[PDB]
Amino acid sequence: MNLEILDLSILGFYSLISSNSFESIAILVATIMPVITELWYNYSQLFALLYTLIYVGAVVILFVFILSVINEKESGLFILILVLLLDDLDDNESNDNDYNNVYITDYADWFNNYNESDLSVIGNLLFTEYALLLLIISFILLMSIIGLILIVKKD
Amino acid sequence: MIPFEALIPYAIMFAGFCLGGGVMNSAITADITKRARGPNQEIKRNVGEDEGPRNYTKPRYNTDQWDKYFAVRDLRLTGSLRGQSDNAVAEESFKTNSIQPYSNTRRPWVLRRHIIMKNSPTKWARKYSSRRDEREQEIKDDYIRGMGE
Amino acid sequence: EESSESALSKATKWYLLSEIFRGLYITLEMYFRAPYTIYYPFEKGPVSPRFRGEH
Amino acid sequence: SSTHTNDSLNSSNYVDKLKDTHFVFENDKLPSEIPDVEEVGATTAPLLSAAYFIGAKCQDYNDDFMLCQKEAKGNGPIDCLKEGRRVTRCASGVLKDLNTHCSDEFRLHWQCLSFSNLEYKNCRKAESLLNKCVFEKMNLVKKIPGIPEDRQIHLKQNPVLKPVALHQDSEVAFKKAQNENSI
Amino acid sequence: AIGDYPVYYKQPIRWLSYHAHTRPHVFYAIAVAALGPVFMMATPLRRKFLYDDHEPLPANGYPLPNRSRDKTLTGYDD
Amino acid sequence: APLQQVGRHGGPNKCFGEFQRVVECMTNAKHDSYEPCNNLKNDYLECRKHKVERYKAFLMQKHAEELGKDPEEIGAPFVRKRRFLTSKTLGLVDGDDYEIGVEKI
Amino acid sequence: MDLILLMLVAVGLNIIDIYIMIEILIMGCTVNTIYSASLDNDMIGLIYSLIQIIIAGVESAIGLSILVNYNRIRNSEEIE
Amino acid sequence: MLNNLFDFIEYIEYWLIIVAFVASVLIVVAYLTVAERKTMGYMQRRLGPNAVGYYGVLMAVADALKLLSKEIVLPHNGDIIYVMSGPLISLFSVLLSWAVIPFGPGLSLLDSEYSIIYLLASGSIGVFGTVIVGWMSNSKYTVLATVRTTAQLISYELVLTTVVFIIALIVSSLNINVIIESQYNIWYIIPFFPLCLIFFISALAETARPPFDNVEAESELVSGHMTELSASPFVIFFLSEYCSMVLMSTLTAIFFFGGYLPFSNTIHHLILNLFDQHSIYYFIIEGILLSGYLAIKANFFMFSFVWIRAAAPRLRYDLLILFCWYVLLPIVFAIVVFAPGILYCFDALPVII
Ligand SMILES: CCCCCCCCCCCCCCCCCC(=O)OC[C@H](COP(=O)(O)OCCN)OC(=O)CCCCCCCCCCCCCCCCC
Ligand SMILES: CCCCCCCCCCCC(=O)OC[C@H](COP(=O)(O)OCC[N+](C)(C)C)OC(=O)CCCCCCCCCCC
Ligand SMILES: CCCCCCCCCCCC(=O)OC[C@H](COP(=O)(O)OCC[N+](C)(C)C)OC(=O)CCCCCCCCCCC
Repeated sequence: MNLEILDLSILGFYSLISSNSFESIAILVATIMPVITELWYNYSQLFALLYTLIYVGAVVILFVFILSVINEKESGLFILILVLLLDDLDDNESNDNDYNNVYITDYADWFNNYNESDLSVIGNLLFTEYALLLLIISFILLMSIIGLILIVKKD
Repeated sequence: MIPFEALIPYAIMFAGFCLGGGVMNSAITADITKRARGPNQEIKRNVGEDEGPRNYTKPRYNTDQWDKYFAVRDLRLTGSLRGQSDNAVAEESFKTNSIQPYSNTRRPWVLRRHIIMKNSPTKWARKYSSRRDEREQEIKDDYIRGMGE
Repeated sequence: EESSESALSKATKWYLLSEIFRGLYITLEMYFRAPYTIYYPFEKGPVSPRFRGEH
Repeated sequence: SSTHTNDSLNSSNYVDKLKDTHFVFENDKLPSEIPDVEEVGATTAPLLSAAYFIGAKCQDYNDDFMLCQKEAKGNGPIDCLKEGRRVTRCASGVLKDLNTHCSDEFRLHWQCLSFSNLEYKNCRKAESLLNKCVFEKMNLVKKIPGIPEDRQIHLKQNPVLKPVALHQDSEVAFKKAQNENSI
Repeated sequence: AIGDYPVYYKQPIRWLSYHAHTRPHVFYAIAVAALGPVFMMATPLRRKFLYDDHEPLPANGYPLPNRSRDKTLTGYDD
Repeated sequence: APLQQVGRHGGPNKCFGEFQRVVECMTNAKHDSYEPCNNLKNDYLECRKHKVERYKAFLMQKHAEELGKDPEEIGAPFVRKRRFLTSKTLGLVDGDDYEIGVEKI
Repeated sequence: MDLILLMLVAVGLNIIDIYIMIEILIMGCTVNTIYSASLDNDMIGLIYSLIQIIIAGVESAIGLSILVNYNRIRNSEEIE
Repeated sequence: MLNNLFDFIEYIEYWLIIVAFVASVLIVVAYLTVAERKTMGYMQRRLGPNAVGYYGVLMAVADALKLLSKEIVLPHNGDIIYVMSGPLISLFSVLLSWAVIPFGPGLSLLDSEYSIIYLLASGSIGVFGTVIVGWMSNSKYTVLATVRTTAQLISYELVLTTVVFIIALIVSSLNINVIIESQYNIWYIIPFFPLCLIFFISALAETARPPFDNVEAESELVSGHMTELSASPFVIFFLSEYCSMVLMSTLTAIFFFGGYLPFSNTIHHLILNLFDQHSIYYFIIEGILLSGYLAIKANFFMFSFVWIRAAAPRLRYDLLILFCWYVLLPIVFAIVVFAPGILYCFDALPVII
């Protein structure tokens, strides 16, 4: 019972009916959590935690920070369920049937006696191979610090 | 003048940590050891008369990918993920029980069911345009078209 | 330029929270003193012959 | 490193449910054209205990087994099947020797490894006894290539990092050898 | 100048004193931070006086002997 | 030239060998055109997605359906729950069928 | 279903709701990259994903800064 | 029966361990509240709670049961979503953050090389839980403590995150167990004493404890966000603040005082030599000892949470945000460029053994 479907159906139900900005910020948190949880299992535990640390901890609480600043002011059940059911029918993102119905494996090998985490390799390449990508990023971060202050600061 | 009535809560908080730690250290060690005694329940529970002193196995931490290969390799030899054995020759069942897991490689559910995340210029072409799939289907067809030579 | 303390002395007190650690220490002295509390209704505070109460 | 893969056991049964993992067996044995070998039956701890003695005894075959992989040019599994049996037989030879010469010295050491998170730093007292026994009865020695003899880690008299908890059988066996041998 | 703000290119020594009294939150954060790269520069001094660098780790796979396969290798045969 | 297809341990991964053989052919100097490297390009794509091999699995599934071959007797035995990789299934001599411990290693 | 542009019904009627849709849209790109990289056992795809998460954060901060100053510009009497 | 009941236990054993784990944390949290008043009582020459259960042992029981049996005040009868959701996020995050803390070598529910990230990520979910409490309310006092609450937690999160990363840089591992074992020869309070003061200062702000108390300041904003909370939403949110106190006191023990490592290896060795390693009685004693060392180290910091509250007046908010940015952050970045320099100079760059 792949319950990850039911979490998004609830999420897809409330995205069609949200009115104020409180619910709009709720759709953000209600979308990262399935993204984090479906990354924790299956694909990548490292990027599930990076998402929590960087999205939830950094960019999500900034939204609610400015919503309290901006303002707080101010459909039919048949059409919604009809739309959600129609949205529910066709969920095959790709049309390679064999690629979606046939399973595969990999073979492990013992040639790698220096076993270290992925974040070890990513740092190994980001700080050596693609040190230009890393250095431009600190340059993009630098422009934001200047960019934020020029936009917002009054005097 | 040390107040003992003030330190009563701390002696209870000290017992709180000790209660949790004492259970975890002993229960996990006992379970790991017991399952590392043999391949059936009538061996794990009983202790033989001619068996010597019991050597407990402590829980393992800070593992890597070799410990996931070592664990399955130990499973195929003793029936436990942390079994013990030092026979120079394995059983003849060792050559016919390799476990190779087969799993699908489909995109996450959120990537293909979210009301917003699934909308994109290229994700529609994957989902509603046959241009890509007809081109690739040619290569699959020509696999069986070349068995005649 | 007329501060008697050197720069390092003023910064060692500032970075190492000189007066705060003292402030904690004085509070911890009280922890090893006899408290004042009396266990009413098993004990009573002092009364004097001039006290005004019920008529 | 506990990264999920498609090649072995994953962290939790919730990974298996998402991937729909099937743990598939293959009953078919190897064809008779490939002569059989007796696979090594040792588990993780005994192998890590005898690893440096397999390196000392099977060094030529291990190097030759690998050199076959280097020069097979991608067809390594198929073109090194005969050279891969010498290594299996050689390693089985060492574990069979330790069982028939140093059974108690060997078992004491890998019981220590199974007791101390499979770390060599925690089992030096048992390991020193095993190395001394193996040398006299099989002439094998433990050597770590790439450093001077005087600076090998397992010979360090006062290590910086020491086990937190002692192995009782190691400490008891050690002091007995302080009487049996240090005459 | 009993209390004037020093000019850095005329009074280098007094300029740091002004900042070591009025801005301890800046002067010693810079002083601590510069002690890292300074210590990196003194690495060659340690090599010639204290001890050499350790041997690099064997983290490149199995060490393959640089030779040709042995031809007389026997034993452990079928 | 930049490294592509780096494994999770810093070394070449499964499909790096195929990609490297493509680069050798494309950047080679003895080739007049890119025709000789066309097969190597397919292998690199094949190594990554197995699309042709998954297709071959589809026919063998479909051909057995039209012949009536029993799936349980042509396919390979499998176990879906990791707790039931019991010593009876693994083939151990005196193995029970009681579940195995996959709680904590 | 989405070919009738259903996602327009799912985006709220405030400027802040557009900003969120941009993040949820980009979130799909990063999840797609993490998916491919792990299957291929390729860390270069994981370098890309790390950059996408960091770059998608800088985009949010600038957008909110513009929105914040947009808001105070109306409420700029300040003659009290 | 005796054979069809043993396997029942073996099928339920790992649920009894978790319950013993959850009970272990809750007992500390429950009796932390008493110890706070009992300690702060004796520093004020009071006595603190000593009338509810013999010597006040049942004080957390009475306070929890009193509030669990109060009338929940909802804005409208069916508004249980608004009141509970705030505290529920806060409680789950700090209860899930306990999953990486080891009570001995390997005795943690979650063991992975990304434990430090998991610990910082879990805490930042709790921050989101805190600001939500007021942001669904029209009460002026409750909605006051969101913009100031948001920045205070935001600002001192950078300082707490960076300090954890400096310790992780010295061992080159983001695993909790590896950090503890790396402190065998030395405790990181000796080389990194300033980081411990910075860690403890930051820890106070993140839990909103005094002197960084401006969120729930009784004289300033009454109960803060809790001036609209009553009955269960009050307890769950109150419990979260004390789960964090126990956690952040344990984290200071792990990062700077060696975690579960003994104060004396000799006393540890002498005590354990009185038990046989071939019987389960040895492992209970070691687990009690190893958690005992952590408990004593952790207790000293739960003591210091209360101790600083009884000795320092509350710090003004405007001067509080400028403290972490203009003082703490430059120092924390100064060290993060200092520690790699010293390690490289002496060829001592760390590796996970
Ligand atoms: C541990 C559980 C924590 C969540 C407890 C609340 C669960 C209730 C269901 C909401 C969460 C479902 C996820 C989709 C978001 C939907 C948000 C929404 O539309 O409003 C819900 C809430 C109640 O209002 P409602 O009557 O449902 O809608 C009309 C109101 N004018 O409107 C409100 O804003 C009231 C306050 C709710 C604040 C919730 C904050 C967003 C949720 C974040 C926590 C959960 C994260 C998502 C996990 C599930 C993901 C599917
Ligand atoms: C050692 C580890 C524990 C202490 C850690 C913190 C150290 C603080 C002092 C350094 C900062 C500083 O500025 O120190 C110097 C200051 C101030 O000196 P002054 O006013 O110029 O002295 C006047 C002139 N004399 C020098 C002639 C006297 O001295 C202090 O206030 C000392 C405070 C001691 C009590 C607090 C310690 C106990 C706390 C709890 C321990 C369990
Ligand atoms: C190089 C060595 C690194 C050492 C790192 C340690 C630094 C710590 C902070 C020092 C700076 C400071 O206390 O600053 C004081 C700041 C801001 O003061 P300000 O606005 O600048 O005014 C004063 C300075 N003037 C006049 C020069 C401009 O506010 C405070 O009162 C913060 C007090 C926090 C106390 C919290 C309780 C402590 C709990 C831990 C012990 C139980």
